[PDB]
Amino acid sequence: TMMSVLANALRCIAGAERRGKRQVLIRPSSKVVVKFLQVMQKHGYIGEFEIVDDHRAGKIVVNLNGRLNKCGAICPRFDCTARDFEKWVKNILPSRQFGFVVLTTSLGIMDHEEARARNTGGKVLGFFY
Amino acid sequence: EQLAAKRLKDEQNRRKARKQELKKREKERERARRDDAAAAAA
Amino acid sequence: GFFDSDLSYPTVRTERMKHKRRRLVQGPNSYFMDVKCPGCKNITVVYSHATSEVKCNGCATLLCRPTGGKAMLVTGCGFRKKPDH
Amino acid sequence: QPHLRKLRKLKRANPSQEEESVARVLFELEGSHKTLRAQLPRFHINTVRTSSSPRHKKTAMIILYPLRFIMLVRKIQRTLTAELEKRFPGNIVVLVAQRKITKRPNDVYKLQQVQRSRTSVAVFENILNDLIYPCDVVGRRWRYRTDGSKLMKVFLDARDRKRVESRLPLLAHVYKLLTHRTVTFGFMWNPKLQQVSS
Amino acid sequence: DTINTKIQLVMKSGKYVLGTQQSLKTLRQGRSKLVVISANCPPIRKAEIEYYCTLSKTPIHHYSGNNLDLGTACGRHFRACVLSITDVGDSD
Amino acid sequence: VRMHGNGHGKAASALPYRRTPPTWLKSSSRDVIDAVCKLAKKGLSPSRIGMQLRDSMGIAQVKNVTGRKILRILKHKGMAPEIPEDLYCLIKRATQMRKHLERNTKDKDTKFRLILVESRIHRLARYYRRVKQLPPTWKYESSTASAMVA
RNA sequence: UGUGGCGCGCCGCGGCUUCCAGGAAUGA
RNA sequence: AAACCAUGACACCCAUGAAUUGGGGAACAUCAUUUUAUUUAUCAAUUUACGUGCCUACUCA
Ligand SMILES: [K+]
Ligand SMILES: [K+]
Ligand SMILES: [Mg+2]
Ligand SMILES: [Mg+2]
Ligand SMILES: [Mg+2]
Ligand code: NA
Repeated sequence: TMMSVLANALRCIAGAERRGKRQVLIRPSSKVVVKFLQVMQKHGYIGEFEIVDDHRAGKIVVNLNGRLNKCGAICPRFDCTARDFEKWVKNILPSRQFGFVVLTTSLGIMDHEEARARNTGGKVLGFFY
Repeated sequence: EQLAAKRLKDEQNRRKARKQELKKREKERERARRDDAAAAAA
Repeated sequence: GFFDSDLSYPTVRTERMKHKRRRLVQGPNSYFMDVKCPGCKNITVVYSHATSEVKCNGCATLLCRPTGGKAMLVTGCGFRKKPDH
Repeated sequence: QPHLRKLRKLKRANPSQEEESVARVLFELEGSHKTLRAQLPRFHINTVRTSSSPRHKKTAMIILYPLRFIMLVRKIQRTLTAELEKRFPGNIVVLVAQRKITKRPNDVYKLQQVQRSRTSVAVFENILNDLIYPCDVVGRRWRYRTDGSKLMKVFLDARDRKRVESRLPLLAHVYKLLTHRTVTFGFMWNPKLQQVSS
Repeated sequence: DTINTKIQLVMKSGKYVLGTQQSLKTLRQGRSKLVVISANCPPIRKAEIEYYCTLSKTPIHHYSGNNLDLGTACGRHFRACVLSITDVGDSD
Repeated sequence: VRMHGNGHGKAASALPYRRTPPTWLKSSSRDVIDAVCKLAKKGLSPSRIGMQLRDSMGIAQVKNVTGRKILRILKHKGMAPEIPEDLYCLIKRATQMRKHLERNTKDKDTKFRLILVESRIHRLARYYRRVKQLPPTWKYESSTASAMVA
């Protein structure tokens, strides 16, 4: 059965961008999925997306602009101390010049660059570049 | 027995109120009837 | 054929052929009918996919036959579909 | 005076002009109308509010009433609003029930005990249903633009277009005034297949 | 079975007696609506019950099972050779 | 996939988005409650009550009018079944299979199916004991279960 | 201005009595 | 056991043309009797079209 909604959604987006599609449909939706997409959109990696209501878990349609190379989830959600950001950047990112690691902290869901500014650790959710 | 006693007491309490304190509102229906019956003017 | 498909606003033809529960928003396939049997001038509401035994209030005779899918009405009866809302 | 029985007990001592005017119309409607003659003697309103904007030249009149009478009002609506509009030219009359909202607690144990009718999401969507009541929502979408802006759109059945389209710009203003949230409206011919009118 | 379902309904909202002696008692008093006889009944005891029912104008249903099956159809752990229904409840 | 098989079946009903009852119903909430209680008196399960209302009296859902579910209505009126309906229907099927196996001792296919049904029963009973719908220390036994069933 | 659409309106009654909490539950 | 698909179970995405086995819908047969729109268009507001053979001098609408 399906055990992770976030992992399912990120696999659908990465698969569609590999095939050069313009839109992708994601089902089911969740609060964590929407927050993850808002971080990607703020940095300019996807574009506009829309949520459709069906009185159950919703559906999401995402528009892709072709700037996203790969996104993925990290399972299980390992803890990350504020001094451990460099270790994760070295392991799962193409370089130290671009790309983001997404964390869930007591201040909310954010990328690793913002978390370093606020000096907070948390649990690693995923990445995109 | 203690559980039964408390249950019986609650039933009496729900019977005292919602039957006596409520349905007392015949006081205001009497006042409303008086207003409609009165004020005949003429 | 120059028009491109939008996933959030499907065309009439594309959405018309889809299985229910495969549409963008799932919904029913059935409806209700206003059936008048021959005699007794009575009007009764019948489900389209009715599998139980349906009889008029007075005549106490069968009004439809259960099948796989849509029920079949007795020969003497006529029906009018009722509005959704 | 007998017409003051249509106001809540606290407002009876020193009523406002708008509340007094509405109360007078309701009492006259009590003994005059045929359908409204029943189910009216059990009804009384809380307060009356008025809103307007430089655009939407018509004026909005909002009437709030206790939540107990929601079943009473539902059967009576589509007629009470028609007669009230006749006696108040230049105004559009809206009936909304007064509801309470429980602030979201922080403990997980406290959250499990919250009554779901007092949730903010549930309350706001019920206020929307109190507006445009004879019609119903056939769809709802949220749009997230490239900038942080977020929009909510509500679709109505296109069969009621002739009877509700004139009041849509004013009803969105009232919804914003009561909930501090913005809503956009659209019409859907064939809601089963999600076809948007144009 | 059709008869098995009706017996369950009577067990829930009706009146009845189980046994030969009590069934004959209700037949004499004329408060019997239906008598169910198992296939296991001894031939001379069955002949007596049928004669009583003809005198009292009471219908008879011949059960297909034996007294072991009839007893379990009433939610019982024992056997019953005959069942007499005195008050059909929300049943038929 | 099915719990105890290899089938991938998708057949099911799809509830509508609009929950308000149609304007032509003209049936009060009290009338619906009365019709539900009458059928339960006749001895019908909650599933069969819903189909009978849907097929003949034009009520699509008993929750959209009266705001209550069918089993909740029966519990309030005190006419709820002693054990859950789905559990009862499984016990009845196992009883019929055992009766057939008494005469036919070479039916290895039926013995296999009996294993699956009894496994389903024990899983169902475990859930109902946890949510306190069955009394604790309630057990299913093949010898006793012949009673208390159709 | 006026035209054209506008929606609402344009076993029945009767006094008394006793009993009665039985509609507030996220969605499927 | 070459107990073999020499390929563990559950779940998601996935391009194309001919076929096939079971069920259902449309059709056949049986009964019954939106605005608009003079000056338009960026991803359409309706591609839903179509007949044959057998058939009471009944496991059959
Ligand atoms: K081996
Ligand atoms: K097959
Ligand atoms: Mg398994
Ligand atoms: Mg389900
Ligand atoms: Mg091997
Ligand atoms: Na092989």
